[PDB]
Amino acid sequence: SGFRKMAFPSGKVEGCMVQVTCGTTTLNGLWLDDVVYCPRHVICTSEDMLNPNYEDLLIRKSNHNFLVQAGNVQLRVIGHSMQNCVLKLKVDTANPKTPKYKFVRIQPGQTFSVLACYNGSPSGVYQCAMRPNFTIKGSFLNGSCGSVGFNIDYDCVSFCYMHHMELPTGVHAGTDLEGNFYGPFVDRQTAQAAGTDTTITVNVLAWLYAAVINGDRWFLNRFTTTLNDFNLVAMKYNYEPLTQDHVDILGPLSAQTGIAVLDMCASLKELLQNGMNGRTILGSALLEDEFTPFDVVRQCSGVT
Amino acid sequence: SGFRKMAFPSGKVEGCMVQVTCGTTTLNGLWLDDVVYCPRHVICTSEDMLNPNYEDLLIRKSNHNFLVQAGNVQLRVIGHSMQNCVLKLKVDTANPKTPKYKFVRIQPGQTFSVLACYNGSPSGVYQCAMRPNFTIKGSFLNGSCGSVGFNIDYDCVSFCYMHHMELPTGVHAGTDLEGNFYGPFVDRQTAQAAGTDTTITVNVLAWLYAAVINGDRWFLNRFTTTLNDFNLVAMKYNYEPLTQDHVDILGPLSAQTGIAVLDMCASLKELLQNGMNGRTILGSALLEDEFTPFDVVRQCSGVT
Ligand SMILES: *[C@@H](CC(=O)OCC)[C@H](C[C@@H]1CCNC1=O)NC(=O)[C@H](Cc1ccccc1)NC(=O)[C@@H](Cc1ccc(F)cc1)NC(=O)CCOCC#C
Ligand SMILES: *[C@@H](CC(=O)OCC)[C@H](C[C@@H]1CCNC1=O)NC(=O)[C@H](Cc1ccccc1)NC(=O)[C@@H](Cc1ccc(F)cc1)NC(=O)CCOCC#C
Repeated sequence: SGFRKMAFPSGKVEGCMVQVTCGTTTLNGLWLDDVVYCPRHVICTSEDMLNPNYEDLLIRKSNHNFLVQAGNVQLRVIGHSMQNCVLKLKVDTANPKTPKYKFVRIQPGQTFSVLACYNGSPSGVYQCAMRPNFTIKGSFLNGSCGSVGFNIDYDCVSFCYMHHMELPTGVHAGTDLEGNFYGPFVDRQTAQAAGTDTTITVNVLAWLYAAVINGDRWFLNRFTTTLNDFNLVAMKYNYEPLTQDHVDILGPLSAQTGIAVLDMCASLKELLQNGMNGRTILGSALLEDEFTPFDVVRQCSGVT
Repeated sequence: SGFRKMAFPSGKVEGCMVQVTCGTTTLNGLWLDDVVYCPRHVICTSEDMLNPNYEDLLIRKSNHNFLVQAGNVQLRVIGHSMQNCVLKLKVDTANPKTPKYKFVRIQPGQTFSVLACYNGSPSGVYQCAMRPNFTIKGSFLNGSCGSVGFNIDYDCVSFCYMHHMELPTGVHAGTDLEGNFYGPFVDRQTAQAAGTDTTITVNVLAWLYAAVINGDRWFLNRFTTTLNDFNLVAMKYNYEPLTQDHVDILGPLSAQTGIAVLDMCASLKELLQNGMNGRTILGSALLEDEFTPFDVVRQCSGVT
């Protein structure tokens, strides 16, 4: 038993990380077969930051303006292109460590692992959710751009996030690996704001199932409610509305515990309305919303 | 900015995980050069559990009673010995992915990453602390024995933990890679109990500095204290006493924030006595004690 903030093993991704330098500017890139993907603002300076003319910047740059290093050894760039907000550097060497992969766009409320990297070298791996406002509550410093988020489905790495920027509220924003931002953000230094964040209800329910599987059951009573009555309560605490699709995906956890989803909803309604009464659940004194139902199934059943 | 429960990149360790089977019992081993390390209770059965006679069980077995698999390739066993509570199986081929490594014995309060594995295949990575009572609060299911904990000192993997068992209180116990248990535990299925657990004070203080670096300051007060007076408060709330060495280890975070350690001690003292009164710190409503001072520096400075 036990329940931890658990990331995917990062080995497959670690072998794909490189550093990409253009002039004075260095960040991280992802080396898959003979292509390196990185944020296109590697070709910018601060003179360009408000209205960068990316096509002009790139056409002034040539294959030799790009320095790509894997570990500490240089790869030769032999071609460059731009796809939305991502640069695609064709290199002379295919990466022999390339895993089976897919580029995916995740949905808000879903989770991924983040390999945080600096100068092409991995620093650490943590678990993040895509917030309903299309930001992530990451841990990133200067130099971390180009770090990627991913899930592992079977033996395929599904890359879903590339890091670009930090908003002044301390939250982070970036693109999928096709270069399109999550949310209403652009890679220019205009003042940008995320909408008001909400709590991811289905994940809270998932984590309360994780608590029952692990023996923390004090909040469980033989209570139940309806979907509509739960949602009237949820919006009062800025929880996202629970749909019957959310109910269905909690099926596996309900199946293993014998607690019907709307019974756990009744428990959650009682926690929002009465508080936690100084108690903890799974070591936390707050309701946690960054474990999906799949996350719970995976580590409460040992998927490998 | 930001702050996450961050684990080390696990790639170097993933390349060391194998499956070890003895009879119908299967768990994980660690393959380094031409030796595989795994818990010795792989050679047991149900009747043995109360008081396994391991020397008898081991001497009676032949190398052919041990099935070691690295992915889908057998490693032939050519020797089988015991060091304390770990079995060492000599195999015919050295691991081509053997990293630079050391076996280290860590102290209570230190953190490490855990690569949870099943049937020799990595499932996930998370961060743990060695509790003052020499247990850990991990996430382990049946089949996870032989999973290892580790730190990375630049390029050297410092293996510090191998997983053996779960106590009935929900916590976990194991050995170092020389086979010696942490704490007073033994690998017999007998009523065993950890001493009273305590909070790791120096770690909470480190996490308060991480909060300040991320702009949470509401809990700061103007008072300073002495180490002697603070330690009287720590004893009252079953916090570990703070040593001058702990103070000095916090020095890099004091250097970054300009807040003296004994001023931050006075802030913690008020938090212990009166709690947080509805407020949060780094998105938590509890004092977190599983980030060491170095963990914080590594995230609030970007060490790779
Ligand atoms: C990655 C850049 C890099 O590695 O290459 C340069 C050597 C960094 C990642 C951040 C640094 C701090 N925390 C991070 O996550 N990205 C930036 O520095 C970007 C560059 C940029 C991207 C898109 C559009 C314009 C510029 N800048 C920022 O993140 C800045 C500026 C900004 C604010 C709001 C917004 F919508 C776009 C850009 N962010 C801040 O300065 C907020 C303060 O917190 C960060 C710090 C310290
Ligand atoms: C790893 C063994 C394995 O992989 O075997 C392959 C067939 C497991 C890891 C645990 C499974 C449950 N939670 C875990 O962390 N280890 C065990 O199953 C050990 C085997 C054992 C090791 C040393 C000495 C005796 C037996 N048994 C347990 O962990 C049991 C029994 C026990 C309790 C207290 C104590 F001090 C020693 C051994 N623990 C429990 O039954 C309580 C937890 O129940 C959760 C379940 C299932």
